[PDB]
Amino acid sequence: MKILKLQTLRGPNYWSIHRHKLVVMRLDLEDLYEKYTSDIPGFYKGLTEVLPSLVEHLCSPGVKGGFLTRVEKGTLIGHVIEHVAIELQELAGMPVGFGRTRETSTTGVFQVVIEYENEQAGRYAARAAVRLCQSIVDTGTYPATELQQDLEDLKELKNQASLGPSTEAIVKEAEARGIPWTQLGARFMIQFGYGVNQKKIQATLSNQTGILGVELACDKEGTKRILKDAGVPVPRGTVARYFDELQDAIEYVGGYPIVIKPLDGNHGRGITIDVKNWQEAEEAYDLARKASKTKTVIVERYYTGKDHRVLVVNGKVVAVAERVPAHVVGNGKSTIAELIEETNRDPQRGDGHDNILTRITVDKSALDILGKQGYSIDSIPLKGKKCFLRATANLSTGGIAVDRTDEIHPENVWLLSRVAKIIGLDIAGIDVVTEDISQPLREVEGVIVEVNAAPGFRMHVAPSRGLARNVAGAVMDMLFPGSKNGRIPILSVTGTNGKTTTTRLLAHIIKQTGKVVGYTTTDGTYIGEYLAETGDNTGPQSAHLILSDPTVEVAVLETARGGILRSGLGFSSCEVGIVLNVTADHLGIGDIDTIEQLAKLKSVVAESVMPKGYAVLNAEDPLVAAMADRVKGQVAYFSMDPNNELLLRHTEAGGLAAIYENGYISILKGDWTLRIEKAVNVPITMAGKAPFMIANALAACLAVFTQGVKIEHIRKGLSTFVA
Repeated sequence: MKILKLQTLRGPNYWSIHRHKLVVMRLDLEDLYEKYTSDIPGFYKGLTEVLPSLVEHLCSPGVKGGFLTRVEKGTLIGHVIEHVAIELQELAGMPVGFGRTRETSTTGVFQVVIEYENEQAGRYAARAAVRLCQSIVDTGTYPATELQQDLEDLKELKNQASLGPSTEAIVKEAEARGIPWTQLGARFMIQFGYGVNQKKIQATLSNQTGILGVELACDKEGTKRILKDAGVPVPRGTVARYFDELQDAIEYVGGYPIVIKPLDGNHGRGITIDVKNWQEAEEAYDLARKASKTKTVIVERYYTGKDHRVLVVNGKVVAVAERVPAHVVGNGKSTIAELIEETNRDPQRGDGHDNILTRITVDKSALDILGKQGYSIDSIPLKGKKCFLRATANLSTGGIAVDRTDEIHPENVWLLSRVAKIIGLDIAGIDVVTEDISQPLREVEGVIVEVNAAPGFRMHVAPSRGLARNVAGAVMDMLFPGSKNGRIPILSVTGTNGKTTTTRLLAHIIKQTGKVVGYTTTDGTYIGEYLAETGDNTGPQSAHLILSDPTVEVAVLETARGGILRSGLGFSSCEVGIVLNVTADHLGIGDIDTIEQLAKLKSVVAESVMPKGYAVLNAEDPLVAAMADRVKGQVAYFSMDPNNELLLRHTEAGGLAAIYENGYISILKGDWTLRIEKAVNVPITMAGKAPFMIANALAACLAVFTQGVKIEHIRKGLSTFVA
């Protein structure tokens, strides 16, 4: 066994369409080229004992265990290799359901294509499958330790190339609406859309979020002072530097209880929670002063009440959640000694920061807090009341969320929207403390605690009590207001002979309209008028360069067969797909040895056309004209012979064709003929002496006309263009 070549495909390709992520492997069968699995004794048992899960494989027979029967009857090792690769990357929790195997031109090389979900994980699984099969055929079995090592390595690879849960939520919401998304390589940023309609998000911060708002939100004193000047109720407090002044400060705040905090401190350095007398206040002040970097301390009035987390998107309240501190209830007439195991049976509990329900950590601080809480380990709750384990009221600690979105006063909604607009944050998370959220914050003693610029919404998606809110939908609506996507006009030109001239002519014609056109061809990648890249390829790299520019409005791409074979198309769909001709002038490259294979390879551009798009095909070539079916969207024929039966039949029922009838480049829109040029005033045609350029001119004119460009613009562009 030897791995000859391992390539990855990310878009539509020769092998399949709508299965964008694939891996192709050229496998060398030096000795087992014609060696059936049933021909070698006692490896069926080894395969079925090393991987029993293959019993789940429903093969071509369509019956449970059909692949095992296929192995029993004797089958080429490529099929079992792809199956064990599928199962081996399935054991890591990665669902894949596509795989193919074919024979190459030479007798000793097979081509195996495997569906993958992660690029590195897929490549690792493909590399490991052949090693496992070779070890099995060499020794009769595979060690379990190596299998476990490979599985844990796959799990690590899957975990490594994973995004934060907010990012998958937003990406899934975007994919549900058919909006393209790509991953930038700078700072885990995700870009939605193409050209001038693109947006960028990191986790929840958009390109519209301001520096000033984010910086102000991080400054607690600054935001408190700003909110106080706008009439927003904020917790009362006062700064002090001398001991004797503390008493006076107690007069201003209103008495007890109070909260002690230092002026300059991050992540709550040296801050107390609740003090209700003189000695504890004195010791807390001393501790804060010893922790404070400037000897000065703010004392503020302690506000009691239920705390809520409100999410504001685009100035509108999306979800309201009430936090309850981590607690236990003795409603089952049981103490903590049994509830510890009772809670562990809930599947929601887990480690990490992805699940809202975390394991109850019985730490020394928590144990001390519950000891001073006023209850014991075996003390039954009185009247059936919740007994808390901590006072931080955090979901990561193990708190409980309650949905309160519906029962909120309209005045509170208005106030929170005003606060979010005042701070200057498109997406914000506000912490409120109030006795009741169904009443205005004036009657009750409610205050605004703090504002967060980049909040997580995992708490609102899974409230655990109440209705879930579609935060990702609201964010996606904010990014793209209407029923619009970040798509720009795309024209993909493919063919054997005249791709470059057609692409340049299309770019020149569209340039007549006041639009910035980005086009890639063999010569180089151009953005409008100025050259962007000299030594470029016609593969997905140039397409990504074109589509990521914030000034490109229309993209014109020359798509060669090398890019499709190596990495596939760089886009999911195109508005216009032009196929010029297919001639077997050069063959033998890759697995393309027959003109039917070349036609199938070139058919990817035509097949990857959205239902509202157009496929511009040559009616003269039978192979190109055979692509009329299996194509979504309208089909437009261009032909140098005005007497083509297929073109006339298509025009009689429908239209949108282009012909060269009497020294004229004419467009048939059904029963009407529109003449463009005299075919001798076009410089590239050389007074009609070159018949090959007329086909390219016809294709370009038809493609431009399908997009709604006026006739005079086409005439002006065709008359001026030079080679």
